[PDB]
Amino acid sequence: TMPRWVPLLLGLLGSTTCGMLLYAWSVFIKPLNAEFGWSRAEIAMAFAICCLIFGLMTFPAGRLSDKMGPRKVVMTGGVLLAIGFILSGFIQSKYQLYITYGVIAGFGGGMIYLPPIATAPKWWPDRRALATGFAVVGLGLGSFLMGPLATYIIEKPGMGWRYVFWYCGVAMGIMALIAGAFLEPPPAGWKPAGYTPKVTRDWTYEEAKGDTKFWLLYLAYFCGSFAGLMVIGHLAGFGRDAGLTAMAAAGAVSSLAFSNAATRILSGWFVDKIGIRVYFAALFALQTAAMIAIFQLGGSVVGLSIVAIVIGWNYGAMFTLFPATCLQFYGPTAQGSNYGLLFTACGLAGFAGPWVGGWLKDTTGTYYLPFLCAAALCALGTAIVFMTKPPEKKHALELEVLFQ
Ligand SMILES: O=C(O)CCc1ccccc1
Repeated sequence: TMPRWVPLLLGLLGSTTCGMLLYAWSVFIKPLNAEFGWSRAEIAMAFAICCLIFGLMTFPAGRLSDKMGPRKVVMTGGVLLAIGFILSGFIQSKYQLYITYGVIAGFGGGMIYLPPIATAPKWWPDRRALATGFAVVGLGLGSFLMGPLATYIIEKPGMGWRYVFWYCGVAMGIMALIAGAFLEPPPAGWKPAGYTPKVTRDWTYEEAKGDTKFWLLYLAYFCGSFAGLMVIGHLAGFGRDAGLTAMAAAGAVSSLAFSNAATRILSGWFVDKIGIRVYFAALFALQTAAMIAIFQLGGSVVGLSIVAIVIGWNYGAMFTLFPATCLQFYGPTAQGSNYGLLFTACGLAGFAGPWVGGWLKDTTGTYYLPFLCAAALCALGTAIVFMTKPPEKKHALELEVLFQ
């Protein structure tokens, strides 16, 4: 039937839509402060709510993808996201923005984000991590797509920021319905392959949800996610506090987008080739080192760029390597439910991390506390990821007894 790279194209489209959604809020920071008396933090609340609901709704999305297939889930998410974003176009208050952009659009976003992550590796048992990376690279591409687009619409005279919400919400709804229309696992029996009585079987959602290793992974995910979201918003400020012009600090930090995107594909390919655990742990460790190293490298465009690139490499790699690791531990059959639950860690980190980093800075007036805490969290994650080896594969005695 369909060539098994179509799934990858689909995940690229859906994750790109999700990246556009999660990038928009910064676009609207200045227009909304011009129209209303709304603070940056008041709008950042809209973004944080979006992350909370998005990360939470992956879990119902994965359960529903597993139960009734990924197509229905992704297309419903396209509907919800289109509704919430477009209604943000028609807002007049803060709570309307929180509801439209934060809750509705984020709901649709999680339902778009997850099912492809669970479906693509099923078409690619020889390259599971690369398939997953194609399901997530769109979150690194969404900024590059929306930035110029949202600027173009806001600055045009007959238009405005509400026009960004309206037109971009139609565009994203279309891309997500197109993505979710063509998404389905391979057929129940024959597996697309040129190549390939004890009988094992994949884990069930209830079996994995009860494993201690699932929750060690959950803890590690929360730790790495939280560290990144706690400091990334501070990189450029660290630069300016070190003496750089705002322009120069901003240029340096912008390399984070390129590495954040590239790592998602490249790391998947690497671990497909050499295995997950050791490279994964090294990324967390290097992330620990970077949180420390900024106090020595962060005062020059070259150094700050190195830190931004590294931080982006390790941060972005988490969103391929955690689903790949979960796939290795429990298998693809219940990957929708298993990884949907696991991503709720990111939902919570997205809600709290940026706020907590800001509070630590403003409490102390310096960057030592947030970056030191991020380093500790990345050190814990290093420990967990390095020490956690796959659980035992499951015997399937119900299938096993079928042999005379
Ligand atoms: O980069 C990603 O793959 C998603 C990042 C994220 C974090 C928290 C909530 C939603 C999405």
